Amino acid sequence: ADISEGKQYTNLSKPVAGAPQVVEFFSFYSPHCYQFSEVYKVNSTVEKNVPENTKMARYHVDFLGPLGKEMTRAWAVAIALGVEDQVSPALFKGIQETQSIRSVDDIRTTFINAGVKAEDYDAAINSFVVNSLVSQQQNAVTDFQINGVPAMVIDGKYKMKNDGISAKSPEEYAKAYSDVVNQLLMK
Amino acid sequence: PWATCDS
Repeated sequence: ADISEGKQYTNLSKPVAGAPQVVEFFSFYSPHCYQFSEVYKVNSTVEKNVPENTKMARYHVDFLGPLGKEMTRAWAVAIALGVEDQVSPALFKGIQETQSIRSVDDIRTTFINAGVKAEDYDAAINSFVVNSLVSQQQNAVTDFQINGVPAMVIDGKYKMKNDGISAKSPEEYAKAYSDVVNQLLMK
Repeated sequence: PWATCDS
């Protein structure tokens, strides 16, 4: 459909230079994030449909949950080990479904039950690389002015309006969502 | 439910 500012998206008031072409913001604590990415799979539909070589990012936010910032480091570990797809469902589950993730040791146990070697996790968790990823996330949440999640910003300049995409079903919504992004990408 | 987000 026609894309116009204020309808399917809004302009960032202070854009971010040298940002990835797509930046996703989420929290493992957020029921809406679970709903958006694990059930409806809107970010995954989007990731599948963008042009080849599109620079993508997915950042965790500190500001939800008692272990927000510990969970942001967990997500950095997941990125560093490249096991996002394996642990992401378990981390959502452990936070929201079973509430079995009570402490940082529980985060560690979660990675290990998702097949990550304890020794790799221990090497990674306070590594320079994981430290850099944590900084990367935290700074992104500031520079993109992210106050709520799920959120997606394109070209460091356009903020998606999730309540501005219309669909007769969630399945269409994700396709519809993916449709809007690619239009903002060619822009 | 895309209407609202968690802040």
